[PDB]
Amino acid sequence: RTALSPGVLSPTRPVPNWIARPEYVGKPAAQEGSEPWVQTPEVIEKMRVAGRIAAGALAEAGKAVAPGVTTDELDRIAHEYLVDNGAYPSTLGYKGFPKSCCTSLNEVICHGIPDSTVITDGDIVNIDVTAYIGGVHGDTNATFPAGDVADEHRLLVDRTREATMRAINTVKPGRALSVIGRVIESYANRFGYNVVRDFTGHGIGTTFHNGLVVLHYDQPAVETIMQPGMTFTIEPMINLGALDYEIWDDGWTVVTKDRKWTAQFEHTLLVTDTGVEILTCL
Ligand code: MET
Ligand SMILES: [Co+2]
Ligand SMILES: [Co+2]
Ligand SMILES: [K+]
Repeated sequence: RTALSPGVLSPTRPVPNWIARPEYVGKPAAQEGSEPWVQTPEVIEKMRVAGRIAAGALAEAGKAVAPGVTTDELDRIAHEYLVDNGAYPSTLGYKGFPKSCCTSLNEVICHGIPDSTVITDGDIVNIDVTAYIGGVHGDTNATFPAGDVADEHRLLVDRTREATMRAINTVKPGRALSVIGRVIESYANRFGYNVVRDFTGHGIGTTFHNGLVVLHYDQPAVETIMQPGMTFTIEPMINLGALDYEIWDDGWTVVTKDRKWTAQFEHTLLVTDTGVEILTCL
């Protein structure tokens, strides 16, 4: 199947003027990066709502995944589910991003921009949706197969999902944050895959990327200890090929240099008093 090329971006989709926009919409940068990593009880409850709605949107767009569809259509669907439930699509107008979710087909590592690109039999596509409601964000993504996908790619998708769940299951207060990337990388190397290092998980709360960074590879130099109330994402990108990548001119779409396919899964997590809670579930 031919390497991907830019489709054509449809016009900015509108969102009900009554839905509160995050502060960064229409601005070159976002006011984020120094927020507390441990959330207040009020923010955690609100994040359960944001998480649930982003999870619903992801699942709706996922069902439209099929040979014949454009990535733009996936965006249309996710956007509509968000607005219908009173949430602003966090990516819309974030640092200039033009759409409501990221659609990353095949060799696109992440941040693909929904467009006219038509999905073909055999492709894989990650859909990443973020919801902003009640002043907080919920972030989640998954890779969906389109039509008859080759074994190599189905195995990649399933093993990336599994790596993600294994990392989530290690989350607990008192455990070193670095355990997450150690578990992910060890599992992916078991199958000869390479874990993307330049892109990471992140703390999230009243801000989209609040400054906390969660690495998906082995990096024991990090000393951060998980604490009850901390909220962050685990969102590993796992490559069949080399880690080398290119960023298109649109400034967002990241594509592997060797064009080999890559897969990603993401959830927003809460560190509870004794373990973990996945907030981005239906
Ligand atoms: C175009 S911004 C996309 C951000 C993505 N939802 C994340 O997990 O950080
Ligand atoms: Co995301
Ligand atoms: Co994220
Ligand atoms: K991909």
